[PDB]
Amino acid sequence: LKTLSKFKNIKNVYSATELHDHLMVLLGSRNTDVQKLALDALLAYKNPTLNKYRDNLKNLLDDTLFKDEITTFLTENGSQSIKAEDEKVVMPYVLRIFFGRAQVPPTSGQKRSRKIAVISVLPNFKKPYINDFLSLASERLDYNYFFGNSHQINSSKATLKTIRRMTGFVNIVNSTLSVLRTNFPLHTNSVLQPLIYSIAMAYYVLDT
Amino acid sequence: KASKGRKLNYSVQDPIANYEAPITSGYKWSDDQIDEFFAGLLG
Amino acid sequence: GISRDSRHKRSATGAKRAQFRKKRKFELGRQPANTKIGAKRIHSVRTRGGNKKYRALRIETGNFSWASEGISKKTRIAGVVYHPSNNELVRTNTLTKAAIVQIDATPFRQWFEAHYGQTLRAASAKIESSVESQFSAGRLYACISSRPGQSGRCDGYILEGEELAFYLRRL
Amino acid sequence: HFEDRFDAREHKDRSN
Amino acid sequence: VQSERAFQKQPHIFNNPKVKTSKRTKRWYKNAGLGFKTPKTAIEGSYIDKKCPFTGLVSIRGKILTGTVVSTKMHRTIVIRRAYLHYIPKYNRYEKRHKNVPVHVSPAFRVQVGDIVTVGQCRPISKTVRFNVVKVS
Amino acid sequence: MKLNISYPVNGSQKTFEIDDEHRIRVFFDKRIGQEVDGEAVGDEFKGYVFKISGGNDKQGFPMKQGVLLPTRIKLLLTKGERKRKSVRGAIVGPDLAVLALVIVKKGEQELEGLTDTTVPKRLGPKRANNIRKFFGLSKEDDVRDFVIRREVTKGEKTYTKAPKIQRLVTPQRLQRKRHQRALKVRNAQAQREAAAEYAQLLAKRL
Amino acid sequence: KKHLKRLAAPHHWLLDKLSGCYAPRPSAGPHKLRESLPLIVFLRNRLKYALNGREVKAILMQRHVKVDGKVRTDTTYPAGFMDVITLDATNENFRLVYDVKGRFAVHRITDEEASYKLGKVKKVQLGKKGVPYVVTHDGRTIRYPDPNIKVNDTVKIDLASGKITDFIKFDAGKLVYVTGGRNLGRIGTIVHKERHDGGFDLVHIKDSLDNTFVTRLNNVFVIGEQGKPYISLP
Amino acid sequence: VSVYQVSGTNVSRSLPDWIAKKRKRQLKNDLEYQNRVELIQDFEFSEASNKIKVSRDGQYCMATGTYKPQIHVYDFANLSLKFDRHTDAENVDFTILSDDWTKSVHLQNDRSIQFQNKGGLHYTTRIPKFGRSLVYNKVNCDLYVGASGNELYRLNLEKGRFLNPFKLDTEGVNHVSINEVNGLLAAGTETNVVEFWDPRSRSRVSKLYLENNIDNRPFQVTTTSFRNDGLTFACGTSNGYSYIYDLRTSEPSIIKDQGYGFDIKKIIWLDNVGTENKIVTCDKRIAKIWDRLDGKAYASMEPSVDINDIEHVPGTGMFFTANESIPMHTYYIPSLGPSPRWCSFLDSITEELEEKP
RNA sequence: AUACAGUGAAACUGCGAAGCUCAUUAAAUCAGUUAUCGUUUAUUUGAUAGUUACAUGGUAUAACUGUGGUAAUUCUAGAGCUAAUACAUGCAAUCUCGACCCUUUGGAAGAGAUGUAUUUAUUAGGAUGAUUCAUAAUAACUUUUCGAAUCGCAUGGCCUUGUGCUGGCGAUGGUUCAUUCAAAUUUCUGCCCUAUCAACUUUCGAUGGUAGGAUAGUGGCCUACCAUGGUUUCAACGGGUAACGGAGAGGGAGCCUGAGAAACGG
Repeated sequence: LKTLSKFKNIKNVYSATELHDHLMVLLGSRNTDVQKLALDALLAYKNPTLNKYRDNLKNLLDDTLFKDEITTFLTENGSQSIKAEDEKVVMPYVLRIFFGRAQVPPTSGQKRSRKIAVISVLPNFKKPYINDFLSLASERLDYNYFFGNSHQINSSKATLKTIRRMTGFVNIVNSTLSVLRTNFPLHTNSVLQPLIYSIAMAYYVLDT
Repeated sequence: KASKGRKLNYSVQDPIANYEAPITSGYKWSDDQIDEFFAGLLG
Repeated sequence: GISRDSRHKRSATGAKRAQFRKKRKFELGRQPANTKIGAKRIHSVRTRGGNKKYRALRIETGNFSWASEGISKKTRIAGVVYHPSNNELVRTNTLTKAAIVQIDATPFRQWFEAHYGQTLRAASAKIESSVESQFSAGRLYACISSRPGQSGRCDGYILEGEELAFYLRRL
Repeated sequence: HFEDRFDAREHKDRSN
Repeated sequence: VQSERAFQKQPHIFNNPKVKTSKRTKRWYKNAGLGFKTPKTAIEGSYIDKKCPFTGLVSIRGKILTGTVVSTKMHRTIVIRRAYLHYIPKYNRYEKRHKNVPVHVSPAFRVQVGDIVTVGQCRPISKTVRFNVVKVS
Repeated sequence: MKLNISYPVNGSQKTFEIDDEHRIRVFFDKRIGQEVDGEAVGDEFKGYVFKISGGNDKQGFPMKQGVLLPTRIKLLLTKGERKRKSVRGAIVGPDLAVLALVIVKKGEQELEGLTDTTVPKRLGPKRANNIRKFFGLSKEDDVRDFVIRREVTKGEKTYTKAPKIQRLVTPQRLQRKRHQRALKVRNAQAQREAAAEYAQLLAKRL
Repeated sequence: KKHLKRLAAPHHWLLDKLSGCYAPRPSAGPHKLRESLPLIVFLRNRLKYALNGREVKAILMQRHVKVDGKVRTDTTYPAGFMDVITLDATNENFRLVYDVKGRFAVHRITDEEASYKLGKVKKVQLGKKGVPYVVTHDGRTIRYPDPNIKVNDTVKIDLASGKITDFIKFDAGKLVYVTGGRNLGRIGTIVHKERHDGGFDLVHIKDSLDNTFVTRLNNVFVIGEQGKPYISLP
Repeated sequence: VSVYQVSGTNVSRSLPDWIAKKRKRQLKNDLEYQNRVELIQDFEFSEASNKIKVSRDGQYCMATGTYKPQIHVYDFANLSLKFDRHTDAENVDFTILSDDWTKSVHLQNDRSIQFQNKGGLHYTTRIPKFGRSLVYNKVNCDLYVGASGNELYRLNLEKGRFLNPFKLDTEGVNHVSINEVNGLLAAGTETNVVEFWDPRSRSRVSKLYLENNIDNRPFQVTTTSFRNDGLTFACGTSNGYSYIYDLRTSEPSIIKDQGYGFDIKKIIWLDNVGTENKIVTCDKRIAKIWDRLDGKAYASMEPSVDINDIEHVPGTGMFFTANESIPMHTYYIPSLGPSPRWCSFLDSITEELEEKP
């Protein structure tokens, strides 16, 4: 992935859009290094709005400057904050990066504070993009078939790996609910039906 | 009030006596030629 | 050069004492650390023993507590508005304990809206009128209760009630 | 004020 | 009470404006011990004094002395006078002497010039003050 | 004047004295780290590129980086304690007794004393992962069989010496970790027991 | 300072003044310097088992001496009041007690007596995680104490496990050992405790001969009930 | 125009310097670290710098620090810190009276004037009220100290005596300056007035009331500067507006808005450099070089860190700028003038320099 | 001893480096004592931390090899190596309320709960005479600390024969508390003549209050405002003395280490 950054023009590669979509995911990867290489390749795509805020996105990917960067970069009405015209292009790249930090396990006191900071910047964000965080959390959860059918659980989906994924999802929602509380945006697709979907597994699992 | 130097003292402080010597040359412009600008300073 | 020894002072009777001995290191003093608003700048000071102290030379951030609702948030420090000891520290925007400063209302306002679902249940949402006016302005009066020059922190709390009214009268 | 301090001279024999 | 540039308050004592249970501000007080009754004007008072033996952050420990008030002109402190008869062996006779002691007095006590005050040792309040008035008579 | 040229790929180095002043002139006014063409130096050095690394003057005081002067200055340096010592500037000039050069790239002709000769590494890897990197060993492969050995002959006696592998996984380390974990568990067990008897004593008293 | 003159040594070791130029300085340990008995003086100038400090050092490296059930190899280890010195190679157990003269007297004891010691409770307080504990006169921190134990009480400690088997409250009629003042080493029953708050509390003690004396509370060590001491007395 | 930053931090404004020092150990392999050249050794304060001045000889420079409050003196000949001397309190302003660095005056923030000689601190005096500016009068050798109160303090070094103090109509003196040709003293008030005084006698000459039609907000005179011609006079306001006045007429000839609305911390007249008609007006974030006659901006110098003080080495293109950063910043504008003799071969490495626009 | 294994120069780490000569000073030296709930504290002693891993990197170099400059030093530059208790990084449990009262030790559905260090705010509050003391909880903060990638000796108990699981005695480290070694302030007392020494002190704080700065810390120790105070004919202040009856390391200024120094070190 460090070669893909070195491509002189990543745009004119055979499959740039699909590559961008996979780079889109690797930016959301838990491992902060994978995000760095992913962001570097995402920037081989020349885009002026990304170029303006280049240093800030690194300050986020860097662990030491992560806390200071959030208070300056993502605080609403901040002098250095993103301009309204550039929110649509930049703040998507914001979405995965903090998603990756939330994925980082809270195994240390520093990491626990890092997780809290990741959820505490949600109120700065306007509601449609807060839903986008909740959608990203629920994307891994495969729930369409459950509600598509007569609310029946597939045996293949019932696995230890799958339960871990709902556990991560529900924990993120609980932290978001603690922060946003009444201002929390509630949507059927993004949060409610994955939430109900997770509970159906726990009942299907605990019996089966 | 005199304590802490909050009031002014005009007495002789020895250490700074003769810390320098005046420059006898003076200002570049001449004494009378200085006087006249100040009278006309700012109209 | 700074010493806290009492030998240099005059006796209770008013006699001028002679210098008993030269200044010692167990009786030393250091200078004030004039903390001022700006990008965070802190210096470590090795004190006697294995103990160490933080020196806040510059700081623009602080963890301030709304005690009424019992929360604490990290917020920017706008500037010093009033200090009871000396007004020069106010003019120079020097940060010290008991100094009255101006702190951003954004995190407190967001927390209030999220908890109570009301722009800044209803009975609990009611708070003092003066602090409502402060949020409407967008900037809160706060008192620094932490000590920047020893701990390196400028934590504090929002003024409220009698203390708030007293300081508004002083302002 | 009572000092309450042991004194060696009092205990030691002074017969000589 | 609020006659100073700073706001006078008892540290770590919080009165919650929202709750507003009681009109009176919450007041912290302690008994200094030694059978010294804490006066009610301190319990139900409104003064703020960090050096008060009943409401301040000062503890009475050590020698407990008695004296006669000779000066009460300065703020929250007084000067008392203690007299004794010193023995001179060379002529085997006593001579009177006296010593003047500055003592802190809390506003909970009202002291004039001439009364008898019992005072307690405490940490150094100022350059010369190390006592605190704890009983007036 | 003299040139100490080093070829780091071979690790070789050699000294070359010039009598003619044109060569010394062609390096005049350059700076440490700047590159010079070998053809201007001479036909033997044709095609070579030389990076300036430093040097010493007629008085022996060395060249230092960061000082952009042609003359000496007394600069406050370190060997916490700082001493002011004379150091010669970083710009090549006629006052330099010896210049050190590094061969960045090789020319058409081969130098007799640098390119044609080699010097081996003095020591080999000692840490286990360093050995794995040196031999590209897979995780299953054991470093023990690939430890580099040096032969030593004293008189008629001969024997091989190998370094002590550091950070090698051994049964002792596993035993020691297990012992520490068991000690922690046992301490917690003793503590919960003590708390239990204290609770029972309080129940008896109450 | 690191050197102690023999004449400048406090009084209680019974050391002759003219033996040498210097005396052993007690090292840091459970007891204060001015009421401690370093193992060198106990082994050489009281028991005479050793003739010189080097012989004492050989004895301690042999690990034959145990203080409170633990082997000590420091020559100047500060043994003190209510310390058990066990010598297994020769089968002796000794308890260190002041005599009426005020010197430490070498008192032989049984193995059951050796197995335990008595400690005056100097402080009782709650530690971290809300764990109560007690600090005794020898600096021993014992956790989860019996709630009734308070300051000035005496706790009977088992050396092997370092736990509290029993305790004695400080009250009138209790048997008491004096550890300071002129009455050091005297034994008697409490009569009345006179309290000065903010000052040194005073205790009146009556001996078996009906003689009465007053001593500061800091020099008071409860050792048992009248006629039933918990330790063998000299 | 090309502006070069010879020395100073080259990181993003958000990134603090102390982190770069942590990155220093990691980056040592990078070739750029070896190639970077420092002009003066230890030309840095542990946290920040307050003010910078050069000796008249041009052999020597002096600076002050935040912690430990120290007075560095740098020798240009050997490109090193001559020495570091610690002071009891943070320093507000200082002056160098002696041609060399030997003798200096420092107004500290604890209301103290400290005289420092070659050997060390000579003597300390306390003025009645806190001081904000300090200047020497060379003909009379009287030290004139602005004060928070209306009266302006005096200290005559010759007699060594504190003489009678000026009484000013308005309270608060921000900056005081003297004209070498005329000797006129201009005092920069808190209110929108600049007080002009006669040095020889004890008499007021006139008031100038600054007026700005663009903004109705109150503004304070932050700095005052005299040109060597003896006629033109420059004023800095708290609103970021610099006024150039011909002293003979009341009206302002040119008004320049720096655009950021910060206080003007200094004004330096660029006569010696050549093309006499240029001026620097220094704000917290930018010091702009522009022509006194046309008002056109010539060069703009925007550091990554806030500026506290700026200074121009006479006869050269060096600008020394006291900042909040660990490394103090040095700037070079080749077009304005030649590099100093001591930066003799700085011209050689111009292509290697950062080349900020 | 096919990783090495004994001894072991050099080098990197760890610990410790804390007599003389001048001057002279009246209870400001010193001696006794009290308090530190106002304090730092190496070390000793005892307690105290369940919250890629069959073991990470050079992001590393010394010693060492080799090339040279210099009149020259515990003067030097270039090139090439290799290690850590040096330097950075870092990882499927327990306890409660407990229905079913199923069996009446007992199991047990489910509901729950679960580091430490700094700072701030708030709530509750066994110890002492006395506390805002101990301790616990909540909400946040931190250039968020710490929570064994270390070493020697021995090779036991098991079996699920894999070198599979499970292990004995020590050393070196680490958080907090207490203890000890000290230190710093600190209460009261302590034999010269003295008025031919009667006022002294605010004389760049003198007496006290409030707030801040410094400080292991209290404290005019320092700083901003405020009141004119404080000792004294009961001898303040000053003077003399058989008051040998405390200072520096060529001279003044500034700084660095350490638990402890303004160091006989730099």
